[PDB]
Amino acid sequence: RGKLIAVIGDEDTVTGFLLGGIGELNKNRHPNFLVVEKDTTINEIEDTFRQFLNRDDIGIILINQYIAEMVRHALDAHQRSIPAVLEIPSKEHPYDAAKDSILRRAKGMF
Amino acid sequence: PGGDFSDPVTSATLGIVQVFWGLDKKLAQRKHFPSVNWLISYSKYMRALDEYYDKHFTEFVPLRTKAKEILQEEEDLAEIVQLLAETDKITLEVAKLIKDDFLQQNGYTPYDRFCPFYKTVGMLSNMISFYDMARRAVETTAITWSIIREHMGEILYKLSSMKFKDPVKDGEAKIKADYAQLLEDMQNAFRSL
Amino acid sequence: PGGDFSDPVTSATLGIVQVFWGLDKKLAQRKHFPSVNWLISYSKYMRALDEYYDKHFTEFVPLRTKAKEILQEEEDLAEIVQLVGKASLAETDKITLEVAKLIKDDFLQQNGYTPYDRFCPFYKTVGMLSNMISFYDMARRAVETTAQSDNKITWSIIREHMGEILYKLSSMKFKDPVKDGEAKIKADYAQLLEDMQNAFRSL
Amino acid sequence: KDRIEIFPSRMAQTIMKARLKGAQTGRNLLKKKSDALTLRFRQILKKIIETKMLMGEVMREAAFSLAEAKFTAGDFSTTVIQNVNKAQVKIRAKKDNVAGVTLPVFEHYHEGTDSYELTGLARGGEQLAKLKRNYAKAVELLVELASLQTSFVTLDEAIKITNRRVNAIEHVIIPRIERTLAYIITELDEREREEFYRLKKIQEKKKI
Repeated sequence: RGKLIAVIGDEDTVTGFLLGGIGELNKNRHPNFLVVEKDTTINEIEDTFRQFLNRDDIGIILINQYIAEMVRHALDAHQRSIPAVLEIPSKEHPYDAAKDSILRRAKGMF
Repeated sequence: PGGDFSDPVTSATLGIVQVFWGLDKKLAQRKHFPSVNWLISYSKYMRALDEYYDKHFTEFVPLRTKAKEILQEEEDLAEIVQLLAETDKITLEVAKLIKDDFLQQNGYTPYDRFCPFYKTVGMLSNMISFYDMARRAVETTAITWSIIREHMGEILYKLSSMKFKDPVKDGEAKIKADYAQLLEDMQNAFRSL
Repeated sequence: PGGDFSDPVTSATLGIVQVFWGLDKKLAQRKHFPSVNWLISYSKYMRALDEYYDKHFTEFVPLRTKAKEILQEEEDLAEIVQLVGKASLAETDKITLEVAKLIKDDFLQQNGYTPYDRFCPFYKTVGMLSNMISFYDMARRAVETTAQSDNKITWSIIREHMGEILYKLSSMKFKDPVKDGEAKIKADYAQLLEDMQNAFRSL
Repeated sequence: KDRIEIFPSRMAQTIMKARLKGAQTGRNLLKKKSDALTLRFRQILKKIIETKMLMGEVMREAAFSLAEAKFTAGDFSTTVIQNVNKAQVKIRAKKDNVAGVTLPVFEHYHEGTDSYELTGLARGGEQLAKLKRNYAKAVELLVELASLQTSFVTLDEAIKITNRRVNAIEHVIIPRIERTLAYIITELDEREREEFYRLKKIQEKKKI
């Protein structure tokens, strides 16, 4: 209820998750998501990420792996409990199995 | 003396005197004259007087023990607080109220110049019944302490201001009635908690 | 005996003398040769000298005062540093810590065996103190002006921007009294002050 | 500073003994609390990587079902992305006070807005329903993992704070107290010895 999950991924992730149960337009007619394409650059990904961070009703952020690598500095610099950022691979992109900050902050793991 | 506990006079005196009361370590409040030092404050006449007490007052019999339990529990937990569950907070705030109201008698004002035993019984019964039905859990019975305080601040002020009922002009009946009304207010607050 | 101040000798002595210079062994163990405990020393002749300064060194009087409060605040903050690490203090606290460090390292340290510091003329001392307090004033003004800005300055930014100036501040005391006129030293100190003002203007 | 400033007296000794006992007990309790927090830290860390493997497997299953639906339908995605009105799954903020500090966790709160009948792209309704189910499971699993790691963050921050406090109490206060006690004992011994010497001298003179 209180929070609305955001998504930042290539077309197949976005269309799959919108049918999945999530996604929303606020009263201001603003997407809580973003479809990335090959033409997308880093700055607007960063801008939307920060806009979501300031948006109180995000809660949980799901982003693709390579997108996270585009704005890795934004993830590492920002440290808070509320914005639960995640990492998911796309269909053609291989499995994500490392370089996750949540594992990095717990260095004592494997 | 400078060496309160280490004075030879004090050591010899504690070997003879049947009933002794003493000041605690010299507190920040130099005017804390009615203090109490649980390390060495004791009596030796409980045995020869309980039979007399039973015929006049009987409510106090467990209350006198419970007050000591509360005070010693606070004394145990205080040093840990200085260096934190809500029940701890209830215990310490009750003990602070007891020290601030039951102790620290004025004497030089009429409203604490003298106190009949019945006035003490009533005020102590109210002050301890506050704790007897607030420690049954973090709630009223099995929220937090801050919630209890925010709910019953006026109650705490009235508990503190019990002291000012002057026995000189107010008879025993009137002070007892005021205390009982305050107890009923506390009960009403407990029901709404 | 034992380095303690409880023996009757010192207790009797302090009851008569008007000015006291306690020496702390810890400073001596870390090679801070003029080992003066500024925290406990006291002089009762602070009065009856204001007029001498009024006619010679009028500017000097508030400078030492300011130095005393910065050291006192450093002492009050030092234990909070000891039990609580850094990164929990405002920028004013950190810059005051740095200024205290600079005061200790340079204004207090004096090596009587070196040719350049075997004796300090008064004008050298007041010039140094003026330079240091001017630095503290400018830095505090810079941080407080940008306190409410979206680009608030931090101690690291200041240190990187003008670290060479900090080296100059540390090294100003390597000047002889002989083979170096007072005018030359004063000119160098004024030039350094002007460089500092330029560095603060550029920000 | 290495010696706490207080004049030697018997009551200084008693007060310092009491403070020593209190500090020792407080250190023990603080170490205990750190131990409990670290136990929880290890326990919730029993599996995030395995939940990550499960996330990957479920995501790939959903992607394969999406590929099948794409074969059946072709160009539903544009229709889906253009028409987004109201969310049918939202998140409830929740708290779990497992220790002295409170941890943030979340719940999969099914708000319940009706789904979208997509009956235009050759109408592979079976494929769309299967896709919706699979992505719903994926969302639930992802919410669970998010709650887990979100609590984990606050947990390890509290742990580091408590460990730092433990070290601070251990390596500073106690040595100072022990040094003060030794100094006090020495000074009292000196006073007693001096008194003994005075008494010896007065007896010596009295022998005449």
